[PDB]
Amino acid sequence: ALLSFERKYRVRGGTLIGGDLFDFWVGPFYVGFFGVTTAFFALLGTILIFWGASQQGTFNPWLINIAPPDLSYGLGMAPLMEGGLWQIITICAIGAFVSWALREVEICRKLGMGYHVPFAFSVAIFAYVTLVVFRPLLMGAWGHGFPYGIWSHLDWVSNTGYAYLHFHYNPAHMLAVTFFFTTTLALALHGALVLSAANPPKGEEVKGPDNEDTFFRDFIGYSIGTLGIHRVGLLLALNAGFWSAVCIIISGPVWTKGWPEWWNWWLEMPIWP
Amino acid sequence: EETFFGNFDLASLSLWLFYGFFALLIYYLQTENMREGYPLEDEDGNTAANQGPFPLPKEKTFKLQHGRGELTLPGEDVQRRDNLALRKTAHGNGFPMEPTGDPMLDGVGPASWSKRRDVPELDAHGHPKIVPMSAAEGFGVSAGTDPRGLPVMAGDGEIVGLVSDMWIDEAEQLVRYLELELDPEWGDGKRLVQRQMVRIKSDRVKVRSIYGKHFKNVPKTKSPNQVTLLEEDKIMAYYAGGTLYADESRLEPQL
Amino acid sequence: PEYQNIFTQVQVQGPAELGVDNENNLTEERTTGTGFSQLIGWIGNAQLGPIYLGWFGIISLVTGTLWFNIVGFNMLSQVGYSIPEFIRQLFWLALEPPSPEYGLRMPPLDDGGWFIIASFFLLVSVISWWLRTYQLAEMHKMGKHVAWAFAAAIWLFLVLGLFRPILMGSWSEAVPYGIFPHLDWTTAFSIRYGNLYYNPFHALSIVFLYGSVLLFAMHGATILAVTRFGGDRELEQIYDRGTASERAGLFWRWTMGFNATMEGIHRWAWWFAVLTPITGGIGILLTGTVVDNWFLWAVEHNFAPDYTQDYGYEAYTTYDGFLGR
Amino acid sequence: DMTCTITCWGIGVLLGIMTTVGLMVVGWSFLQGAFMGVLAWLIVGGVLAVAVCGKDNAEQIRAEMAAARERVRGAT
Amino acid sequence: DLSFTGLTDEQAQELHSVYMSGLWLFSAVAVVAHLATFIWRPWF
Amino acid sequence: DLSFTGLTDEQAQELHSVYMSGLWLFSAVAVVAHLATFIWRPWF
Amino acid sequence: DLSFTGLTDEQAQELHSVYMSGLWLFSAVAVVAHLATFIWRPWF
Amino acid sequence: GHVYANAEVGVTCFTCHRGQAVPSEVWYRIDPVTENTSGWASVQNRATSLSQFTSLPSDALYQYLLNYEQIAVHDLESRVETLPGDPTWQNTERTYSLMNYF
Amino acid sequence: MSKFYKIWLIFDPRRVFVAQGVFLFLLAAMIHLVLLSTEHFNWFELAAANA
Amino acid sequence: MSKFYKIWLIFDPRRVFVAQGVFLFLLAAMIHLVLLSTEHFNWFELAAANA
Amino acid sequence: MSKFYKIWLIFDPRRVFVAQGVFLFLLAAMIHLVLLSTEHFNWFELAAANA
Amino acid sequence: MSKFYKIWLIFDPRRVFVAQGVFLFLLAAMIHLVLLSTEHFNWFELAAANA
Ligand code: BCL
Ligand code: BCL
Ligand SMILES: CC[C@H]1c2cc3[nH]c4c(c3C)C(=O)[C@H](C(=O)OC)c4c3nc(cc4[nH]c(cc(n2)[C@@H]1C)c(C(C)=O)c4C)[C@@H](C)[C@@H]3CCC(=O)OC/C=C(\C)CCC[C@H](C)CCC[C@H](C)CCCC(C)C
Ligand SMILES: CC[C@H]1c2cc3[nH]c4c(c3C)C(=O)[C@H](C(=O)OC)c4c3nc(cc4[nH]c(cc(n2)[C@@H]1C)c(C(C)=O)c4C)[C@@H](C)[C@@H]3CCC(=O)OC/C=C(\C)CCC[C@H](C)CCC[C@H](C)CCCC(C)C
Ligand SMILES: COC1=C(OC)C(=O)C(C/C=C(\C)CC/C=C(\C)CC/C=C(\C)CC/C=C(\C)CC/C=C(\C)CC/C=C(\C)CC/C=C(/C)CC/C=C(\C)CC/C=C(\C)CCC=C(C)C)=C(C)C1=O
Ligand code: HEM
Ligand SMILES: COC(C)(C)C(=O)C/C=C(\C)CC/C=C(\C)CC/C=C(\C)CCCC/C(C)=C/CCC(C)CC/C=C(\C)CCC=C(C)C
Ligand SMILES: COC(C)(C)C(=O)C/C=C(\C)CC/C=C(\C)CC/C=C(\C)CCCC/C(C)=C/CCC(C)CC/C=C(\C)CCC=C(C)C
Ligand SMILES: COC(C)(C)C(=O)C/C=C(\C)CC/C=C(\C)CC/C=C(\C)CCCC/C(C)=C/CCC(C)CC/C=C(\C)CCC=C(C)C
Ligand SMILES: COC(C)(C)C(=O)C/C=C(\C)CC/C=C(\C)CC/C=C(\C)CCCC/C(C)=C/CCC(C)CC/C=C(\C)CCC=C(C)C
Ligand SMILES: COC(C)(C)C(=O)C/C=C(\C)CC/C=C(\C)CC/C=C(\C)CCCC/C(C)=C/CCC(C)CC/C=C(\C)CCC=C(C)C
Ligand SMILES: COC(C)(C)C(=O)C/C=C(\C)CC/C=C(\C)CC/C=C(\C)CCCC/C(C)=C\CCC(C)CC/C=C(\C)CCC=C(C)C
Ligand SMILES: [Fe+3]
Repeated sequence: ALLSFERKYRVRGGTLIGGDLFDFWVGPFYVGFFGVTTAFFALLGTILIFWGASQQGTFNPWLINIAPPDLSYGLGMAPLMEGGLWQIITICAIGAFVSWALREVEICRKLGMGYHVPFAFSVAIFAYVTLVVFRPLLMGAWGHGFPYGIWSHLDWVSNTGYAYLHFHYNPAHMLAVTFFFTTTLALALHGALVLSAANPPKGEEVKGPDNEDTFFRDFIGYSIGTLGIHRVGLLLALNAGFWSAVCIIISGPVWTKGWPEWWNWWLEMPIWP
Repeated sequence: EETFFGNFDLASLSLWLFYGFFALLIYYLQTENMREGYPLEDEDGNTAANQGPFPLPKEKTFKLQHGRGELTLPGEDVQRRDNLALRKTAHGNGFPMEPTGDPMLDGVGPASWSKRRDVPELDAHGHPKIVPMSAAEGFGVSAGTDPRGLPVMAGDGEIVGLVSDMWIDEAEQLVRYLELELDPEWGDGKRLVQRQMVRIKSDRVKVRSIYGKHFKNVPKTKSPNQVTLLEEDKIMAYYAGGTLYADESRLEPQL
Repeated sequence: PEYQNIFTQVQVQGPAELGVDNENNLTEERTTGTGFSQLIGWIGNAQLGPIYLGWFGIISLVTGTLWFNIVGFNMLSQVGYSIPEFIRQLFWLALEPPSPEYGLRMPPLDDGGWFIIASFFLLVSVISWWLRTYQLAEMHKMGKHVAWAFAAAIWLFLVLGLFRPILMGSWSEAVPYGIFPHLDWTTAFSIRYGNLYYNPFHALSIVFLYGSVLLFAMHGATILAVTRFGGDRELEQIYDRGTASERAGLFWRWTMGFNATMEGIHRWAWWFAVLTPITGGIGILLTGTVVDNWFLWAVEHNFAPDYTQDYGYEAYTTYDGFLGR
Repeated sequence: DMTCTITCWGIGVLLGIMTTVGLMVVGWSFLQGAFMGVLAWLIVGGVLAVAVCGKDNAEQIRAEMAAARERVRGAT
Repeated sequence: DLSFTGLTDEQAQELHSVYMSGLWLFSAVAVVAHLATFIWRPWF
Repeated sequence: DLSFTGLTDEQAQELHSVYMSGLWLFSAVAVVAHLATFIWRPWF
Repeated sequence: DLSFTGLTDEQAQELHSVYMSGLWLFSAVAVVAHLATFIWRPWF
Repeated sequence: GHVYANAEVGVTCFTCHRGQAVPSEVWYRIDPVTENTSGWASVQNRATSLSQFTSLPSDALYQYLLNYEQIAVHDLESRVETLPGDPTWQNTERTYSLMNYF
Repeated sequence: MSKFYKIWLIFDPRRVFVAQGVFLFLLAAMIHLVLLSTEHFNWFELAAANA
Repeated sequence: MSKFYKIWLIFDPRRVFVAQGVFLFLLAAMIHLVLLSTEHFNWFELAAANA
Repeated sequence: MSKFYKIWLIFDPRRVFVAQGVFLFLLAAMIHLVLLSTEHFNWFELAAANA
Repeated sequence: MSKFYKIWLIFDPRRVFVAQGVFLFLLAAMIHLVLLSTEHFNWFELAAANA
């Protein structure tokens, strides 16, 4: 079942690898080499998660917990019941995410548009890899990764935050929180402006870009334009992701003491009387 | 505080009420987004047997400016193309299509265009929105490199002509198009290039999407002082189709 | 590589735009005088100003300035009027809420009177700004979506400052006016009432915040991808569908099995953003008044995880072994 | 003339690095020197970009351009 | 004659015959497996 | 006649013949492997 | 004949011959390696 | 029970004094840290020598390790009827400052 | 009962077959896993105990 | 049972073959991994214990 | 069994050979690493322990 | 009523069939799971006790 304007876009070509061996659709979904890899990795990960849940002794969605090994195992492999299943699932998840990104690249190439969406997804993939790969590698044990549980991956966050006394005093955490809040505000304003322009009171004509420009110049004295707002939003989201990754990666391997004490450089400058 | 029954208290009641509201909101949001492209069709152009679990929404009316009438959605597809040069590569559904003639000249694939209205887009005053820079009073270059007078290099290293003018957006003070004057060897007349597909350097302007031989078949504008939505679509998509159809190596797997 | 449309190659400048008008005569209150910034022209528009000066805007500006000056002068007086020490300890000072012993009565100036006065001024200023944003939309003939999305955040603002202290019967439940003090208040509030992770509405607000950030990233990338087909002119695409909307929809349909329209995606964005402060305020309003321990609530409602292993470092290693002796 | 502005910004960055290293030499710490170096970057780079790059190239155009504004003024 | 999929009555009959033929084989294999399992470890 | 894929009857019969030929070999190899595994370490 | 790729019957047979020859050579090398590994350090 | 918790480890003069007449890390009372303040606003909002680089109350180590004040702040049931005199988040902040010191 | 064949005049067999296969595999996997979460019917642990 | 060949008038082999190829390898890998996570059927630890 | 050559009338050999090579190399690398991750079959450590 | 066949002049049979098919399986699974969460009607534990 296609949309009324979809058929002319369903042409062949634009594949990074595979040619016409996997060039077809299954319902709405597009299949390729990376679609096959994604399906394999995702199915294996899900079935392994449910096998671990069965061996744990509970099928409750709130209570399933698959945890990394102990710190004594180091960077080596652990028994599959004592945390090796977590490593296998991590490998599968990394493969699935990379395959998803490359499938998006192939779809972009076929449609003849830009490659901004895979580039944006790469930042989230980078943040996840920093959480599960880079920081445990620098700290020296695979046991520093978070567990795969709906409610058990928040206890890890709490304990990791309280390991430095007051995590709100981390400057990179401040930057990331500010970026998050600014992104949410900008999205709300953009959606509201577009909807108000396209939906006037009953019996009134629709509006245009000039009306929106006037509104925001009357409101706050400046207008960014219909093209600059999208750039601003994309940059804000990417900056939020990048600074979240930086904040998590500087906490363990670079700083060791409490975060409030880091401000002693400001509190003890020679310029003060 | 007390409980109504068992462990049920005010928080649980609020949670369940939010569950119901969220379900209704999801229904409304999904139904609101089905005003274009429905009902679904199969690969032979007929209506499919399956239409999904969400029924079609009700009608809404838009009152357009400048006396252009009204638009009611959902409705019939007025942007539908009539005769497409495409061929099925299979007897069932789910397989690609094969171009019959020249995909860049036939407007199929990444070179496809939509049948928009054959009238220019207007600003608040009722004037055409995009105007050449030689007819806009009080406009001038304030930053960057001026591309006027520079040669244009194609995707294969061929110089086809010089940049002679720019078409600007007066309402938003933004450049939209770059006009090109072709050498007699590479064609005749003038052609437009959208600003998003060019790279201005200090001594040249490069267009990597298409080659030198593809410049004579760019769609031309009917009027020298304005451009319509249909023409912009055909010009802009012709330029996009070259990222795949300008060479055989761009279509085959990269490996 | 191809041009990515992040910075503008060449800028053009023309006569300044003063704005549209109708019979409501918006011109009578607008200022005269505009500027141009070439530094900002690399990303967005270069023209700066003019601005509209009503009565709500002037009232809000004056009253917010009064609140700012009250807080600043109290902080300055708390340090002995020493400018170097005022600069040195700027991030550590605050204007503290009243003491718990005074209930809802008016406290002395030393223990919360200035706090109440400044809070009254801040409330007046915020309400004036909201009225201004409603009035502007009413006079330009537009929808009132901006006012609703502001009211969404004003709801959480009021819950954190006005409604909850009244329900708990004390003015000491408010937030201090300071940089580090307000973060301290956040952490202390989280600790005092169990764990705020196990509050379901905090989880819902986190879900909607994550979804909103994800949705703006996706929408920005999508719009910048199809900008070669005039995809940034969204209103004309809504009124007259072009190839950019079709390609943008087909990308997501082929990616995840369903897509949106050029007008329907903005509805998704509006709701995900608005739903965060609403759920946050609902969750905050229930703390203390109804639930006093959220971990115990989770345990009673059977979604608190259980652990089998032991506690302590001596169950895993030795003190001498840690030091390497 | 964006190249001159970028050159001024690079000069400011280099000056900030040099001042930071000098502050290490004097006896400050890393962050104390870095803060003052960043200050120097922004202030000196902005001043140089506004002043030096504000001298757009002209030999006789500047005089008549200066003289033209001396005629608009005096009658307005 | 109602038809949403475009089939004919005879086509539907011929399809249903083979469908039921397969369903009975699947059920028979499942029944044999259940009998063997019950003989091994009962549940009733 | 019902045919969604455009094949005829004889082509479908030939395809089914080859498919069954492959399936039987796969099943025989699996059965031999399972017999060897059961002789090595029984699970019943 | 039926062909979704464009090859003929004779070409398909000719290709399959060489493909099977390569598969047999690979399998023989793997078998020798496995036998040597089992002799060195036996599993099972 | 404290000094012999894990092994035979005692205390001598060379545990507080380390060659000094004054043992290091001795503390005094500095509770009023600001001016023109009366109650809870007169002890916390300043970075002092007793606060551990935070803005938390510096009144700690005097109400707890010299006087005998309650440290616990939590409620032991999911729903409890709140009364005046119960612990608030300010007591929680003074405990957070004590535990930062710990 | 003799007219149950008219279900294929309403549902397309191509989608029904795929949905039925996915459903059957998921159900079989869920049941085979549920048997393994107990002690009386877990054949691996029973094999371990009987040796 | 003798008319099972008519499934190829419903499904094109080009999709069914790839679906089955993915499914069989997924099944084999999971089963081998499930066996490797027990104590009675782990053939790597058995060799170490036996030697 | 004697008509298995018809698989090349369904699939293009050019696009199958590359995928087969990638699959084979990845499988070999995975198996070698799995052997390396144990103690009984880690041939890098038996060399050190023997000498 | 004898005239209950007019419900098919108000509702589309396909959507109704899909929704009812989902509903019946969900209800059956919920009922079986609710039975398994008790003590007097859990058949796995009853079989374990009687062995
Ligand atoms: C005691 C607790 C500490 C604290 C401890 C921490 C710690 C520790 C962490 C942060 C982190 C963060 N903190 Mg903090 N933080 C605290 C309280 C706060 C407060 C507040 C009080 O208001 C705020 C606003 C924040 C907010 C933040 C963000 C800045 C950041 C979140 C990372 C992120 O979003 O990356 C988003 C990126 C991702 C990981 C997304 C990954 C997505 C992947 C790639 C795709 C998923 C696919 C999926 C499986 C598909 C399946 C679905 C199918 C449909 C089936 N913190 C307190 C003070 N904070 C986190 C951080 O920075 O992480 C880097 C973190 O770990
Ligand atoms: C130790 C810390 C506790 C914690 C304690 C709290 C508390 C306490 C709260 C939050 C709240 C929130 N938490 Mg929490 N939270 C924790 C951990 C986290 C983590 C994490 C670990 O990653 C995340 C992602 C978050 C993030 C969040 C957000 C989901 C939510 C904020 C709502 C909002 O819209 O804020 C955006 C902010 C606003 C909208 C405020 C209102 C703004 C108004 C309109 C301002 C007016 C303008 C002003 C007057 C003028 C200024 C001057 C101008 C320049 C002119 N929390 C931990 C467990 N969290 C809030 C909530 O709702 O929770 C239920 C809240 O109160
Ligand atoms: C995040 C949104 C908040 C906001 C934003 C905001 N306001 C803005 C801007 C922005 C982003 C401008 O760019 C614009 C401005 O001129 O900034 C310098 C402005 C503005 N909003 C103003 C006020 C204002 N906005 C308010 C609201 C808000 N400001 C929002 C809450 C309020 C409140 C809360 O009450 C006030 C009091 C004005 C000061 C100004 C409106 C501009 C105007 O009327 O005239 C400006 C034009 C000129 C006469 C010349 C330009 C001004 C330059 C500072 C001088 C010369 C500089 C040169 C020309 C280039 C500038 C370089 C750039 C780096 C800026
Ligand atoms: C959907 C929820 C999100 C949201 C939405 C939202 N916020 C909004 C709106 C909306 C829809 C507005 O319409 C409104 C607005 O004006 O936006 C531009 C606003 C707004 N949200 C704001 C802040 C804000 N929003 C936040 C968050 C959020 N708001 C959520 C994430 C947060 C936090 C903590 O995350 C903050 C801090 C403001 C920028 C603005 C409200 C403006 C207002 O109320 O002004 C009142 C006036 C005063 C207090 C007077 C101030 C006087 C100053 C001392 C000087 C003048 C101002 C000057 C511009 C600053 C100094 C400039 C220097 C150069 C001197
Ligand atoms: C203006 O512009 C814009 C638009 O436009 C106008 C837009 O719209 C949008 C888009 C925005 C929206 C629609 C808003 C809503 C979006 C959100 C709230 C974001 C959050 C989204 C989600 C939570 C949903 C995402 C769901 C995902 C990722 C899961 C879906 C994926 C699958 C089911 C699998 C993918 C399929 C693959 C890989 C192909 C199958 C693989 C094969 C090998 C095929 C072989 C065959 C088989 C294996 C057997 C058959 C397979 C089947 C049936 C598949 C199903 C299998 C199962 C096991 C179930 C934006 C941003 C925009 O700005
Ligand atoms: C650094 C931050 C710390 C935080 C956030 C913290 C948190 C708390 C809180 C809130 C309580 C009171 C709980 C209640 O109300 O019942 C408490 C008490 C206590 N904590 Fe911690 N703590 C911290 C560090 C430590 C450390 C490192 C020790 C080291 C020995 C410690 C030992 C204790 C003890 C012994 C008590 C009991 C006090 C009493 O009730 O008399 N805490 N802690
Ligand atoms: C114990 O409690 C819990 C919850 C844990 C449970 O476990 C609960 C479990 C349940 C409630 C389970 C319920 C399960 C069901 C209701 C299952 C039902 C299953 C079926 C009805 C399956 C039917 C399968 C039928 C098949 C496979 C038949 C035939 C197939 C074919 C013949 C394929 C070939 C088709 C051809 C050739 C048709 C083409 C013909 C032409 C003429 C073109
Ligand atoms: C125990 O509990 C848990 C959950 C842990 C489990 O392990 C559960 C496990 C299951 C529920 C397992 C279920 C397993 C199945 C249902 C398996 C089914 C397997 C099959 C039906 C396999 C079929 C294989 C068929 C094959 C191999 C056929 C043919 C192969 C060929 C190579 C032939 C190719 C054909 C050609 C070339 C035809 C060309 C002809 C022309 C005319 C062109
Ligand atoms: C233990 O548990 C875990 C999970 C850890 C495992 O390890 C599990 C592992 C598995 C389940 C593994 C499974 C592995 C397989 C199923 C492997 C299968 C491998 C093959 C089928 C390999 C086939 C190889 C075929 C080859 C090499 C054929 C030919 C090669 C050639 C070089 C021939 C070249 C051909 C030419 C030139 C033809 C040209 C002809 C013309 C006419 C032009
Ligand atoms: C992709 O799509 C299509 C349709 C083409 C397909 O589906 C194609 C599929 C393929 C091409 C599949 C190919 C599959 C293979 C090549 C599979 C090969 C499998 C093996 C070689 C398996 C070997 C297994 C050996 C085992 C299990 C040995 C065990 C040994 C012991 C346990 C030792 C103990 C021995 C004892 C006790 C001796 C007693 C033995 C007796 C028999 C009694
Ligand atoms: C104890 O406290 C708590 C809160 C816990 C409670 O439990 C509170 C509970 C309540 C307050 C409960 C309140 C309950 C009600 C108000 C219930 C009301 C119920 C009804 C009004 C039910 C109506 C049912 C009607 C039915 C079943 C109609 C069926 C009709 C048909 C099957 C026919 C369909 C019609 C056709 C086909 C039309 C013919 C078509 C043509 C074209 C002619
Ligand atoms: C003296 O030097 C000069 C002149 C330079 C200055 O003026 C310097 C000034 C400064 C250096 C100022 C610095 C200011 C800050 C650092 C301010 C920080 C402010 C905050 C973090 C404020 C947070 C406010 C509110 C919060 C977090 C939540 C909710 C609040 C409210 C809802 C408030 C509304 C109050 C109400 C409704 C109660 C009113 C009471 C009544 C009885 C009606
Ligand atoms: Fe938009």
